[PDB]
Formats: sequence, C-alpha cells, structure tokens
Amino acid sequence: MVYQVKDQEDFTKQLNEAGNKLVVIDFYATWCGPCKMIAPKLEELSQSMSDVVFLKVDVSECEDIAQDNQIACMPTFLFMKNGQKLDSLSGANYDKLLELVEKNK
Amino acid sequence: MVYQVKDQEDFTKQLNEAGNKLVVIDFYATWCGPCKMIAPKLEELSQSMSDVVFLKVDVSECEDIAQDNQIACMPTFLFMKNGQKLDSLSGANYDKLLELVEKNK
Repeated sequence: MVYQVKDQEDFTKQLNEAGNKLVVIDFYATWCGPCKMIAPKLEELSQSMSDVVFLKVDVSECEDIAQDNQIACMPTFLFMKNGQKLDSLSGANYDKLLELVEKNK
Repeated sequence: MVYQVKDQEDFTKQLNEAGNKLVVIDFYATWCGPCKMIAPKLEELSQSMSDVVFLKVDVSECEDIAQDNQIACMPTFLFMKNGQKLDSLSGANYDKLLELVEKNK
C-alpha cells in the first residue's frame, strides 16, 4: 500500500521508519489527471516491492513539504535513500519509474 | 490587473468579455515559489497592456478548471484567443512570457 502522508510530523516519522530502504515519494494533486491514472499502478508496485517504501504527498494539503522540495510538476517522484535525494522523475511515466527504482534501490 | 478566476462560470465570462483580445491565463499554486516570484511582474505588465486580458487560476481552489485544461506544471501560462489555444508556457521565465505575449497579442 502507498502511505498517504498527513503532514510534516507524519512524513518525518515515515522517513525514519524506512531505515535504509529506498523511499519513493509521489508528490501529486487531485487536479492532476495522470496522477490519478498512475495511482493504481503505484499501489500494485508497492505490493510487489516489499523492500521499497512508497509514500504519497498531496501537495494541496502539504504545501510546506511541496515547497521545501521545490516541486513544480505533477506528479513528481522523489527517490530517497539514507536521507539523500538520489533522483527525481517529473511526469506519470510508470516504465521510467520502474527503471529508476532499479537504478537506485 | 490580473483577475482572479473564482470558478468555471467566472472563467467563461472573462473569456467572453475578452472579445478578440489575447487572454493569458496564469495557472499557479501557492506552494510554487516561482509562481509567487513572477506574480508582481505579471501584475505590473498587465497595467500597460490593455489589449491583453490577464487572468490567474489558483489550481488548489479551481481544481476542475485545472484538470479540464490538463495542467501539469506550475506555473503554466495558457495563451487563448477567440476560443483557440494558441500556446502554452510552463515555468516562470518572464522574458519568454513577454515574447509570447508580443507574438500573439
């Protein structure tokens, strides 16, 4: 399952709970058509990659988190591991997302 | 002036009141830093271009307008005239915006 971040406290807790796992953070908005289309694909991916943590951030409800990460395009996937940003993908391209999870996990 | 579109009927009214004029619509979000940086420049520009209608759409408050226009990146400037989408610019590049206004007004 992809965990919906409520706020900064929740986000920080999830990042700490991930330990040394790759974290994929889906920054999305409900006005973003492709975000809603890729969402079910991300849910399935989170079931098949148990070693990866999948989070989602509704930028309309978590504006501070969005701007801290200089998000511009919907969706944006951030790839994090051990507190470092490794990669970023703008757009709802699932095949590229899968490629980046391999390049980085 | 850069008029704040309040809902879809407000949008339609503004587009109709524009007649034959170029309409530049700034789709923005308050979580996007560059949107907030370019906003005063756009306001100042609008006061010297009475042949252009400048509108702004807060995507977080007009989500259906944002989705209907397939917006993805913040900001996106949409150039409409006589009901036709002439062009679209993503990003807060003021000089490019001005170039596009001059070409299409």
